[PDB]
Amino acid sequence: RYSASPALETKCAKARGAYLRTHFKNSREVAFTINGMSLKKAFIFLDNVKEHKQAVPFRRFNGQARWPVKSVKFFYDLLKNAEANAEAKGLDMDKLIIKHVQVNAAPKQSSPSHIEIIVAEEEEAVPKAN
Amino acid sequence: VNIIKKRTKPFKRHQSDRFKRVGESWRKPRGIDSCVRRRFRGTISMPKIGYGNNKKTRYCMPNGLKAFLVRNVSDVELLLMHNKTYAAEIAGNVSARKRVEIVEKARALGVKVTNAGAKVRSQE
Amino acid sequence: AQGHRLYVKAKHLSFQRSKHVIHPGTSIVKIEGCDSKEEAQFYLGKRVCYVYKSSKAVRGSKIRVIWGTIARPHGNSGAVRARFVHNLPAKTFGSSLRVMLYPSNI
Amino acid sequence: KYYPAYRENVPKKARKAVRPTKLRASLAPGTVCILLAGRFRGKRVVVLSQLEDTLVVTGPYKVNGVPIRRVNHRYVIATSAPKIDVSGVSVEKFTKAYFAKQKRSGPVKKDEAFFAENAPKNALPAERIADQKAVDAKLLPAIKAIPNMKEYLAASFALSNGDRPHLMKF
Amino acid sequence: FRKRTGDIEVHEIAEAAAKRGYTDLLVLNEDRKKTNALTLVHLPNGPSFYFTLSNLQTAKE
Amino acid sequence: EFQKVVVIDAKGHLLGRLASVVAKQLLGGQKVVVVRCEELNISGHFFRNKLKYLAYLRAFHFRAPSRIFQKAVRGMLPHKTARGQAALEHLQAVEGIPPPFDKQKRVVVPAALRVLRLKPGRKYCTVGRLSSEVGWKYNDIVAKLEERRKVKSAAFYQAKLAKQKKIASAKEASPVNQKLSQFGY
RNA sequence: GUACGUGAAAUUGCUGAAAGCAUUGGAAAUCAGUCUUACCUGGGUGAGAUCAGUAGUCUCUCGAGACUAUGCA
RNA sequence: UCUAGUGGGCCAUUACUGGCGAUGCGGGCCGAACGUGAGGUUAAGGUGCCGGAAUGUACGCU
RNA sequence: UUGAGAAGCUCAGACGAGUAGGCAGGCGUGGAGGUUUGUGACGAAGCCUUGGGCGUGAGCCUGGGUCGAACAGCCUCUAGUGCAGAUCUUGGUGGAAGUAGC
RNA sequence: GCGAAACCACAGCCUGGGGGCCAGG
RNA sequence: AUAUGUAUAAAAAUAGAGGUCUCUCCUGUAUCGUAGAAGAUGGGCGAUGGUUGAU
Repeated sequence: RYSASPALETKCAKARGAYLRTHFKNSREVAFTINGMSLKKAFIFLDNVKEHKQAVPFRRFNGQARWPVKSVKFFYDLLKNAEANAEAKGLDMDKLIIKHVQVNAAPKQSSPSHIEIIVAEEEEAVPKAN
Repeated sequence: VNIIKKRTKPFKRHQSDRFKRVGESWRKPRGIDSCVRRRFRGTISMPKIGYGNNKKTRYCMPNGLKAFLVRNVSDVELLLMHNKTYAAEIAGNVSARKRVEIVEKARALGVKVTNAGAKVRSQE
Repeated sequence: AQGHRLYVKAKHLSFQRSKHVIHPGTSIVKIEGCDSKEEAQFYLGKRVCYVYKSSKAVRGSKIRVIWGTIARPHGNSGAVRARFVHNLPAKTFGSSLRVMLYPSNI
Repeated sequence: KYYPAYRENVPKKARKAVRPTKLRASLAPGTVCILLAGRFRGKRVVVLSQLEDTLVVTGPYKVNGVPIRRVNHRYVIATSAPKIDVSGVSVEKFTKAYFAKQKRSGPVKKDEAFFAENAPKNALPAERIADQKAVDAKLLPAIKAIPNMKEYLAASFALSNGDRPHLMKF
Repeated sequence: FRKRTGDIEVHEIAEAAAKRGYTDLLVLNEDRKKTNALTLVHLPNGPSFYFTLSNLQTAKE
Repeated sequence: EFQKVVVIDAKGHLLGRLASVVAKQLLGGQKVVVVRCEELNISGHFFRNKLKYLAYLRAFHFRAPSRIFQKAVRGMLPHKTARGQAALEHLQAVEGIPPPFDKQKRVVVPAALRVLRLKPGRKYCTVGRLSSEVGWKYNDIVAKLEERRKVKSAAFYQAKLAKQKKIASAKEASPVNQKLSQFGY
């Protein structure tokens, strides 16, 4: 099961990767950075980090900013998968917001990580008829 | 008589909070330098016989009755003459077939059941 | 001026205590205008209460009351000992209590 | 169902006989007492008679609007105001049953208890109003003749800064 | 919404509500502090349906 | 009798006695303001407190008389506890008399007054002069501001007394005051 | 869902809320259980049975249980 | 009759005597020998504030 | 007056630190015999739980969640029966640390 | 990009009196 | 640039001040406000009052 359900099924898409050969600590900081963004902005941010434009800040494992290429490569593909899952699910692509991106450790085989991403549509409030 | 309890807190073991390997069941402190065994100030209490409750209201639930664990219908019929003194309690391993039969019988007998709403639904 | 008050203002001083051991079960209350243990004999047995605010609408009100009773004088300077149905919180030291006039004998 | 089914611990014979209650000395009938608790706190009320435990007191209803009510002698301040002539009004009718509350009943059937629109109101019957008016008639001349009684009873008792009850003499 | 009181029964409320102008009676059954069922009867003798509610969420939740 | 806010004129009061009175009030939930803290008095000759302070100078070293009194109260409170820190925030010790406080009644503490506690002829020091010698440099302006406030307050008292004359004369004019004067009023 | 029965603890991530060992209580969150329907008394209407100024069957030991008829004072 | 454990030392007054040691509690050696509690009253020490309790009364020195 | 589990019930009074050491009564686990017309796919056992209860305690009972095949009380029998530590053994996992470093 | 290891009761402001106790900063 | 009436204002001295040669202090236990279905609905008499909300 996915850890969090921050939306409804008709208005969300998920993509995940298990036992990914990367580093758990670097992935956690990248995941913390892109959490809460929009799919269009996150794609721009990950490409910027790749082409030495912006650096991923380190908050818990600072020992500051850096440009982890392996971590962003995994998150770029996972978000592309989640975007594609939104196409097949008939979702709109303008309100797509990364609602819950989480990174968990994997069986030591190194420090592999499990990554899950859930992208939802921007919740809106309709005007009250009064 | 009212059901007076001298103490309501559990007698936690010393340093059961410090360590997860150390359980919270009471163990007398066998140590010879133990400050808490020495009953200093602020040290947590130790089971003494003086906390023992009144022999007249020992084993009594707050409603003045005593729990009598029951496994079938034949057990609740033993409590016919002690319904002001005892309460039936259905065991956790009794199925929902029997639980209904236990509860229905005990209702006519005027016996309180502590867990009569378990494993069942209402239809009315 | 406005009136409608039938109580004597009092302060929750502290608990009954020695130098290092405290007893929350009895509280020390200073009453307005009572400055000796002879005058404190008047207020014995009166009902003292602590009134405070809350957030839940218990029976449609934000008010909450802890009742009590004056038990005996304390010291020489008009302090009294008050027993409350629930022991007063330690955060209410110096708070304002209300010493009603009932039960009355004068 | 009559032969006992249980141990039936019969209570040992308690030796607590019921003796008449000795009230205060200052709670003589006709005195003006300040009500301390209840909805009518702070009202000044004339005492009529001394019941077994309480005082049957009432404010002249045309003065302060305090009807005929019981009050415990522990929730009244007995003042030294001059007493009101109350010997002219019968008071023997005010008994325990007179002040008792309506015994629970409300004869109902199992179709109106659901869809609960049958509850009457407990409006005070006429004879209670008539007794109150009769008492007012027998009390008003006594309070009118002596000055300041009418304004005193229509007033309310309330403390202010500088008022110390342990030293004020009521 | 009439709070259910006393010894009245669903077959008795239906008759009572039928003469009082009601046309459908819903009975929310709970036990153990959870609303698990809902029976509705079409007044006066219409078909009666028995449902078991689940995943009951309030507006706060 | 206690209320929520009191203003205390610190002139003629001893430092320790007034602080101990103030500290007990603060722990009782009473907000206390002390004004004219530079008129506080200390028992003993000037040099004695002077050598006490310079020994203290030999921790933050504060020279203002208002903060000299504040330290005195602070040592008399449980400052290490949340209760004591709450009490300390209820105390506003100021030098001179701020305009927000010169229009309000100011009480004095008889148990702390120097006249009622010091034998006549006993040498005594003033906190204001002691502070002005250890580094405080505002007593000129504080004294000058005191004269202006005292002059303005004196005019107010004269206006109040003049208005009081009319009502005082009209008191005995009405025969009711003598009709039932037997009540003692 | 083969990294597959159950799946504990140490441990890690995310979300939510709060804050920056014992005693006693406050606030917040939560929870336990809690009764009305019965007793007595009176009458009306019918019902029957252990009732019949009543007849039979079976099992035990005159009458003790179980019955099947028939009546309802 | 048997049958386990020990045959250390330290402190203080006058080798003796106690006390510590297997002993927590109030005060800071003095007081006090401990089941769980309610209430009352005290010992030692205390009552300006921290701190529960007289910024008591009276006589004096600084 | 029913209050004989005579191993029961009932009356009274005193007493309560405790190392070594002695005595007694109890709680728990694996297996054995007997027993409960015992529990169990309408859910056994286990595990989780700011749900409740009992016992001074060792501990026991229970609600809910999870689970899926066996289990328990009582009377005796028996023992490879109770852990916080032995720089204990084995396994698992941390902070050090994304540090030293390549 | 890869990536340890030893070690770890618990943790880390000073002064005085008897690294947490007492009173202060 | 954008909280139960929350009432009370002279100075300085205790071996002297204030007010008009005279008077007062010796604490505020005083002074101001204090009755109303938590403050209702009307009438008369006497002064130009008092309390206020909004400009």
